[PDB]
Amino acid sequence: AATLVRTDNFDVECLLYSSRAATSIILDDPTVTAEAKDIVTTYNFTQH
Amino acid sequence: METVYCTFDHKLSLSDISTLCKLMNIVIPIPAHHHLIGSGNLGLYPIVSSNKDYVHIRNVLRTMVVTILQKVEGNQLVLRKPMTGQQYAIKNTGPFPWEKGDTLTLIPPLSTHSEEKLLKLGDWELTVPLVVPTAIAAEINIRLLCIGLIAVHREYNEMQTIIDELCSIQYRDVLIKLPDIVNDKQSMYSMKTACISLSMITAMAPDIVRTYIDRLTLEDHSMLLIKCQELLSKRTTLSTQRCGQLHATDIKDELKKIKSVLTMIDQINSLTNEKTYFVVCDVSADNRMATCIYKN
Amino acid sequence: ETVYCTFDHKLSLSDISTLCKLMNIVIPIPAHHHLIGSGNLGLYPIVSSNKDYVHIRNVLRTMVVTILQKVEGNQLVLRKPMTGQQYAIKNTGPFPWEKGDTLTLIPPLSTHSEEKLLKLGDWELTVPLVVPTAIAAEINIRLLCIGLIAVHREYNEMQTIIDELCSIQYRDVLIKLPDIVNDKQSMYSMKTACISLSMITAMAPDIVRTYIDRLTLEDHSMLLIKCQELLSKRTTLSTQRCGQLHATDIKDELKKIKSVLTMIDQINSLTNEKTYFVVCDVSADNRMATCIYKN
Amino acid sequence: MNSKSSARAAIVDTVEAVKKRKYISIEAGTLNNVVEKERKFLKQFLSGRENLRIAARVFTPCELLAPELENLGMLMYRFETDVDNPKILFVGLFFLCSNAFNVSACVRTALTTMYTNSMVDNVLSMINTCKYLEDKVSLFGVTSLVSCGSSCLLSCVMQGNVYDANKENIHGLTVLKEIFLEPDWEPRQHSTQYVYVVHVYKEVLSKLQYGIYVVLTSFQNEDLVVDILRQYFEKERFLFLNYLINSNTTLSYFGSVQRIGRCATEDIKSGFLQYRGITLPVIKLENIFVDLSEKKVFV
Amino acid sequence: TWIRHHVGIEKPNPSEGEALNIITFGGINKNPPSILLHGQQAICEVIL
Repeated sequence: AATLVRTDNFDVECLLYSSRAATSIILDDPTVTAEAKDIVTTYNFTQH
Repeated sequence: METVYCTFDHKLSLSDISTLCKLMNIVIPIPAHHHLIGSGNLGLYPIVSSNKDYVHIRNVLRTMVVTILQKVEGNQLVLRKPMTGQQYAIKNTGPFPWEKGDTLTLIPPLSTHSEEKLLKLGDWELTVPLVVPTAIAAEINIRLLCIGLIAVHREYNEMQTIIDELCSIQYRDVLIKLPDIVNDKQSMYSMKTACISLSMITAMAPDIVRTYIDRLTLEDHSMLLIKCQELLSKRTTLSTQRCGQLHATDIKDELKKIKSVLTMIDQINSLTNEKTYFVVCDVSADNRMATCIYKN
Repeated sequence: ETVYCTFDHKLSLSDISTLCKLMNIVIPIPAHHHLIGSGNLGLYPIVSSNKDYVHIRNVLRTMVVTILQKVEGNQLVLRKPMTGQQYAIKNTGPFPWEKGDTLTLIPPLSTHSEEKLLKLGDWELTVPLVVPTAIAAEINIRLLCIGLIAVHREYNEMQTIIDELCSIQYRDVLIKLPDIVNDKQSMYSMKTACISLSMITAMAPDIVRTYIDRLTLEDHSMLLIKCQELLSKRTTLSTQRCGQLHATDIKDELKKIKSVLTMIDQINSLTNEKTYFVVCDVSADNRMATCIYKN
Repeated sequence: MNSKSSARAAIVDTVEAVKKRKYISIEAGTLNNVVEKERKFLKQFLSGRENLRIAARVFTPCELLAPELENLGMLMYRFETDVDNPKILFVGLFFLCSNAFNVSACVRTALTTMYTNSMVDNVLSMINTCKYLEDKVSLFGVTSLVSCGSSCLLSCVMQGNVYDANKENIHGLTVLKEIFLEPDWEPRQHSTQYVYVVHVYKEVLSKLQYGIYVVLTSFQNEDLVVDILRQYFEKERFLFLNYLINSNTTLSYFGSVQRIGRCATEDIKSGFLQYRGITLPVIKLENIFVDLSEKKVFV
Repeated sequence: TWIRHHVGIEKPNPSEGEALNIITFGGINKNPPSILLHGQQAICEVIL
């Protein structure tokens, strides 16, 4: 005999609750850098 | 010197200039290396009238100087000569999905059934060579070498029996074909050195290697082994064994011989392998333009 | 263009001091990308968790080399090199750098215990060895020889011939290659490489013999005669039993040639070794070297 | 406005672009407590984004280079040594062209009489007794800043134009007229030619003799150039195919091609050198952007 | 050969290419099915 096993994946919407002021974010002023390539110049904004 | 202005000799139309505005960021080769060129020197049409031989077009496309289209303004047309190791965006023409990170070579246009809907202007077209991955570039060069090696075998209708099986190839769910390979004497020269290098692999192969097949068949068993046994049994025209030997302390000679074998394989690979012109980093979601940071 | 890597987990002070010891190194990176986690850093996502040997070798050819520049508070700054410019590389590998040498990247020791440079939560940091090109070719040939003679049994001088193959010497720095047969920690398994080489050497003489009759344009420069001599020195006894007695198909010949040209572009990885770096000058006491970047 | 006006605007923008690449504005607040020399140095503040060539300092015994110290602009060869004290030894192009086999007997003897001493004789014996040539000696670059000290310092260019300092009197590669040849359909086709170096072996019945060829071609692609060079060397190639199997010396090829760099067609002129009165015809390329690729071997 | 016959799995390539080492190395070997109606499926197997 045999035990056929199978998994199935479902599209689920799934709500969250959180108590207020539960976690704090210490963050940077966004830093700016520029890469001056020959045909484009790419500005990259980073933020920690 | 980097910038090259092309100004068309024949006049054009608004549909033509609309196609040129769509046609931006395409790699186009020029032979001239001047600052001002005309419509006679732009593209590959000034050479694709001489026999349309695929080997010949690939050779002269290697001799060409590649540029990138920029800023179609009026009748004038800017071409940037790309510098080495820099980043550029390329609009693509080859029928492929263009997975990122790979290398790209630059191949002659495979003439499809539909006429080119790009530019046909007073007995002059814009013959743009295609940009392909290096793997299918090597695959096409293999198919040319194989059709040469079969044109060696002179027959009637067996040539057709080989071509209709061989020529339609599929890579990344795309069907292409390359007919009209009249098998001129220029590819015969490249066939010569392939025959030489296989002859040297034959003569310089050590005792360990052919023995390694048989010992691995006696030891283990696998699918790879199963079809290797199929090939080794299906051909047996020579298969000579230099038998009486003991795997004796001749190991420096063994190293020398395996270095030679690797070097002849490097030679056949240098035949069958084309120069990579681009290295992809970032592809748009359309797979219509993609970026590279390379130049030979 | 720079690259920030953030470490997933906590680091020790020993870890941060290790990074300050290793503030210049090459790192292969899969994605040409700007922010990278520690899970994708290094070569361990590929080595020992994915494909082995030639696949590893091919991948190391196709990855992005990117050097360490500076260590932030928990981050790594990695600058990726442009072709034709100067950079600086610290000397991790054993073999001493000298001026004007061409440099390349080889896969490391298989599974060796140098604290794996860093253990951190079932993750190790694995870098390729920067090594001169002549050494890289010699190591490639020795690994092919070990991978060939590993399969033979009933050999009496196998152990001494393994020691002779694994002991190499180059500018007075010896090393033993980890692949001595019958340990089997990790060999990188070399099987597809040795099988493809031996399919080349075994399929070659029939194909070349077959076309030899039709060789040249009926008026030849050393293409029928010298090449016959090459074929005869290997097979002086040629075509005795014949197996099938010369009843061949054009489609069979097609499939033979098509396989033998398949195997060359598959062994394209062990074909070449590119010069990643040309070192121009070397620091005192051989701690680091300033090179220029190519390819 | 005036045409000469926008031309002056473009020239001034080129000058200020050079100034942006050379100097750096400093946002250190720079209070008054400095000496005026340190003041003006913090006003200028040079950095080395100006030369754009890559050079290397070099120590070599002065016995080996005879012709080279006097004549600037020459290829150099790294010859590594199993001796520990000097691990690398640097070799003149003409010093290795002495026992190149292409060179005729008159030019060779003339070269030898420039190269007659005990150290240079012993190094020729080392190069002769080494099995192959191409990976015990290796290409290094182009000569500038001879010292001619006790143990001579040579600068050497890896990439870029051949100049020491102040971007002035840019030297050129000096390649011997006998050792160069240009296989083309049309020589000096349209414009700038790439200069390549070809090493070619030969077996005259006893040992191996290398040959040093220099080719100038419009073809950039190494596949194209080895395809034209096999056509040039087909006969010798077949001889050496018969040699190499019967040989046991660890080599695996007939030759190798390697790129030296860009040149210009109008900048190729002949001339002659002289060292101790030995008149010697050379082909002096003038302005050279030195570039190297990996050695591509061919069998 | 007869086991491949009866379990009904195709031989990979009549004309061996380096797609074969992509196959045995690990790649998408089966052409994904031309028709599909309900998304993904896979069923593993224990003998009992």
